[PDB]
Amino acid sequence: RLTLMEEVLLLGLKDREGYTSFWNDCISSGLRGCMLIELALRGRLQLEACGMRRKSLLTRKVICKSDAPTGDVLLDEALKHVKETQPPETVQNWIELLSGETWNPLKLHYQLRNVRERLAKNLVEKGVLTTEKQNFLLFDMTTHPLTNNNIKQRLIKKVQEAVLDKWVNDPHRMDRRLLALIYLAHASDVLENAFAPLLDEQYDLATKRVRQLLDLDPEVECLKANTNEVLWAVVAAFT
Repeated sequence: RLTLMEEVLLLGLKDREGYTSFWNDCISSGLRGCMLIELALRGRLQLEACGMRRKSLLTRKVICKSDAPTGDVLLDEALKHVKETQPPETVQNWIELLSGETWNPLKLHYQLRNVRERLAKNLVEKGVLTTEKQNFLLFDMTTHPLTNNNIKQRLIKKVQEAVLDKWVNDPHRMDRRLLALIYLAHASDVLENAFAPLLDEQYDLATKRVRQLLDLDPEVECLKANTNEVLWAVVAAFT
């Protein structure tokens, strides 16, 4: 069982050793989106609903509806902040707060540090990576190669299939965890990795279908009964 952070991250891992995979500003923002979506789906957060009469997803405030620990150390750091911080803040503000995109001393202690290490630790715990302490000729570093090749391949197929053979014209008919996964992977720019192994024709098709999913309107779409509003807020924030 993988968190959306872990699935985004894995999508961005190209070889085994990961020496041609790179961190950057899209994905570290990407991952903070993933965390709010994770917290939402688990009934930890909701959007305020009191004046929505006039307000957008982008302007509505995030409410901690439960502070129950989840057993993911980052999910818990993030939730613990969304519990003390008050008054409440909007989705974009959280994504910023949590990635340290402030110059205000008061907001600094909100930023989540060592995201890469902690995720990689998580994946070692789950048996997806290992540890190779290494002594290179020019520096020491400790790496985490991919050992569990099946789960990676399963993940890639999962994403591939959702916009190909399993595709259905209707988005809410499809598992939310997977829809949010597509949006974030794109926002984090690792999605394109799921598609490069594809044949030309599938490649275009998938792409058409994704772009179509990007053309949806979260304001329209967060109205279907039984969806997560925070999810579409997070989609709004990265569109």
